[PDB]
Amino acid sequence: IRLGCNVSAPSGVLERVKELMEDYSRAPDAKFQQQFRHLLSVNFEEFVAETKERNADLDWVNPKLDERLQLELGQRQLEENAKKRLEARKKLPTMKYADDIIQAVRENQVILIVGSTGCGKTTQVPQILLDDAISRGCASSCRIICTQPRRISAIAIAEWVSYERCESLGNSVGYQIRLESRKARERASITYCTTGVLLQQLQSDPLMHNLSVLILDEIHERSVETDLLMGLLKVILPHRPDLKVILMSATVREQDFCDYFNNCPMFRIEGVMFPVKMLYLEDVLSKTNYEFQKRRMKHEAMIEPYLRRIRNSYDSRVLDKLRLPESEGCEDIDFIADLVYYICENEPEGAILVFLPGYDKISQLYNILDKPKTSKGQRWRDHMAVFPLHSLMQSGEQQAVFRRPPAGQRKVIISTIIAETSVTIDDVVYVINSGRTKATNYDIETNIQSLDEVWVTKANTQQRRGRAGRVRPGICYNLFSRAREDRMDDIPTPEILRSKLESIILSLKLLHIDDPYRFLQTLINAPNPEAIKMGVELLKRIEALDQTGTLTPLGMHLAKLPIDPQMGKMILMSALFCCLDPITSAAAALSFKSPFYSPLGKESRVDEIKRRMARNMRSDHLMVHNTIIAYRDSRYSHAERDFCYKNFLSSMTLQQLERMKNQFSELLYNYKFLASSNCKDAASNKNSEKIPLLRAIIGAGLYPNMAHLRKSRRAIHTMATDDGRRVNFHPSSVNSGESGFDSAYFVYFQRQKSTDLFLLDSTMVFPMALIIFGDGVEAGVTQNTPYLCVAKTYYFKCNRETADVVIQLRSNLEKLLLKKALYPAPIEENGYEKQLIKAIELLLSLDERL
DNA sequence: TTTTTTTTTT
Repeated sequence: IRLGCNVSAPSGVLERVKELMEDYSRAPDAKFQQQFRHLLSVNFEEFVAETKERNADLDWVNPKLDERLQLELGQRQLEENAKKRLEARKKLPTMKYADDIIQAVRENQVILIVGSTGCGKTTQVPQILLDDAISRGCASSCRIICTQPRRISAIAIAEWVSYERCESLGNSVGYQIRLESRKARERASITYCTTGVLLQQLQSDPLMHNLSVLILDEIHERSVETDLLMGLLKVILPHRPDLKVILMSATVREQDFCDYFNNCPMFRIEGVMFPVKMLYLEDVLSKTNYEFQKRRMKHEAMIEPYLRRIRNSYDSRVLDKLRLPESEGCEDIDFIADLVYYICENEPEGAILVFLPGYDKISQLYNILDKPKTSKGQRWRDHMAVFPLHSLMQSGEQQAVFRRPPAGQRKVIISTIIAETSVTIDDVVYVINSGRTKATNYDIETNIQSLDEVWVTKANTQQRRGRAGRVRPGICYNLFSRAREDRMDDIPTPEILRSKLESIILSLKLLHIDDPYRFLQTLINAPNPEAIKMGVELLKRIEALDQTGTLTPLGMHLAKLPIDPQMGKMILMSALFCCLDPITSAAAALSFKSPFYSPLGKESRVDEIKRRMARNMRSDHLMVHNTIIAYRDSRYSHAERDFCYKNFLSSMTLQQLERMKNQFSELLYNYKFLASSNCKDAASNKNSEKIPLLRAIIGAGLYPNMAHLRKSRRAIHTMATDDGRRVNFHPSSVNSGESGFDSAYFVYFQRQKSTDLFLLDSTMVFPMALIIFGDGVEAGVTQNTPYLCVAKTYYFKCNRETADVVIQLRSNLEKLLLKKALYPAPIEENGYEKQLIKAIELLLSLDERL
């Protein structure tokens, strides 16, 4: 027990908080209290019972619009422009099986279509059953949902199949993604949507009565959502015989899904392309004849049994060179430089997509490609058009990366794994695949997750292979030996095994599945129950579950919000404490991403501007809200895309960040926590310029994540989390390297690792804020000097009667919080509950340092 | 002194 700074408050100010809390304690309608107790009362069978008669709308169909529409395409499938595709999309592999697949679903509730890309499973399999449904006179019975892993896919596929039916978007074809939609007609419709839309909709339709048939696409990539989804239909389908499911997969361990539903009918469907042929690096340096210069027992246990088998098909110095390991992978960047320098002379016109693990090495091969020191490269410098591709760089949102190059120019793209699925570039005939990328890896023991460079898996090299295909024959240069391919895993660790489960075990209670261990162990891969429990314990600590593990009324509010519970709780507190707009900003950035790019060479000069937008508040999260305020003031000032370029920000990210804030705003007003659904509305923001208060609500979200700084000196810091480990601020964070902070304590959303240990994001907090909103407060005395602690961890001194008033104020803040969850209502500014709020504002305001 | 990547109703 070593003690810190002094939080005591003047006695004149405590006499005033004491009068407001005696005021609050003389206080003497709820549908929500009912719907909560209604849900704890009910078991799973009446749960299934009651929800049946609620969503009946697909029990009803409309004979005449059935009749009208089946004559309406039935007549004009012979007047001509449509049926140029009725002929032209039997081009694509899937429509050989149109009737084969129709019959299959008629006799099967769940089927599996395996196909590789270009077959058109998702383009058409939906329209085969709608045009079938319409043709038999079933039109209004039929409403089909087709789920996709990413947003842009859902839009593009919808907008493209829309246009194939000579309909504008919004008639028989639609898409719905979060906070953006073109909804199709309610019946005889095709709706594409992200996997997460349909899980949120499960809360109001747990047994999926509002769709006739569901199609789950790209399950082979094992997103959490699709794994969850087929997990919940083993519960859902028993009670819905007439619901039809169509699984859709690439051929990537296709038969896991076939085995997970009984042994399911499976449709294998043709690929479309020419080849893109594999060369491994024993083929690459057969042709490049490069050499290098500026663990080993296994490399050598791996390589030589296999060079003893390829002995005659290559020269002795090429098989000699599988034995330096830095041959394979990214270990030499001048090697890959000389391969792109190499493909430019030989091989016909075409694009080079180069896959490297991460952003550091996309820079170094960028620098080598545009600033070659070798006279062989200085030739090519200006006859290559070089694009960095990364989540954090601008080139992914412009149209240039997808373009054809200037005549006489050859386009080279140096990309992370983003180019495998997320981003698609159609003119690539050449892919160079390092085989190395980066992956989150966590150690449940240490509470460290680190970001480590890893080998890819077979499943990925085969899809980067495909990327070199779609326009004419490509070739795929993989920089590892074939001996290395046989040792990689089939597919990457499915994400549910590496995910925080806080949000899912909680949301699962709305579907009335209250044993996580029972249910989550029924998925294709069962999460480790120590993750399941480490999730249960975090929701018991923010008190979304009581200590029996049962949903509390605050938990039921947070399960409904589309954000992690920690941050859902932070949104709710910001409604009660009247800073709605700042805090939703923080919340929105943490569950999504920061608006800031970091283009190459501007690392130096994207960190000035993050600092100028922090306004010396040394809060990563309010720095984003400052940026957001700046972004609409550019939309009123109409300084528009000027503004977004000066400051290196994503037009598209801010569009979404601002749309989520109104989503949070709109649900809290629906939930009767706010009087206005406008998140900038005055009544919701009257504390929004009080910075000490905003860090208290920020700490109220990220608690218990805390760090302390003992160092003065840019500067170097000596810092520790509550975990005991020594930490520093990530360099991308704004609190990296400064000095003279007004508080020695910080809260953080995520701590992750390369070279040290880092906090990716932080806000300086004052000790008093943590006392009020945290836990682990006891009063006592250390030597003989009086103390008040937080988390039983950071012990600060305290006066005794500041102690009792905060302790009694935490007791009143807790019971107010519990009633506010049970009986949602906005706090009116003149009521009794508001004088408990004023009491906290006044205590927190003492930390404005003037 | 650093940056794998998705994504959430009415």
